[PDB]
Amino acid sequence: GSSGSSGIKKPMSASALFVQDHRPQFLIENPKTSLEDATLQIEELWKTLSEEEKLKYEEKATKDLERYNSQMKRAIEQESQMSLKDSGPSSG
Repeated sequence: GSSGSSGIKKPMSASALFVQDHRPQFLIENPKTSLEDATLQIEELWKTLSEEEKLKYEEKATKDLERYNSQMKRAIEQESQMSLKDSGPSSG
């Protein structure tokens, strides 16, 4: 949801796909371009995109979100998420 924790491997977001989708394509055609350089450019190229353009991919991430939602049912307990709770005073 808002943020997970170590363990449950979170799914790839549309932000990653778009990259991994042009990551290799950028190399094959442009090998001289170093691994990073190739991405560094693909990243800034995704931030300049429009809303709709992104939506098209945003659906590719949500449609697969059904996975993370399943890895939560079990993580609903103190198995993946941890918190601290104090104990108040007592009474008569």
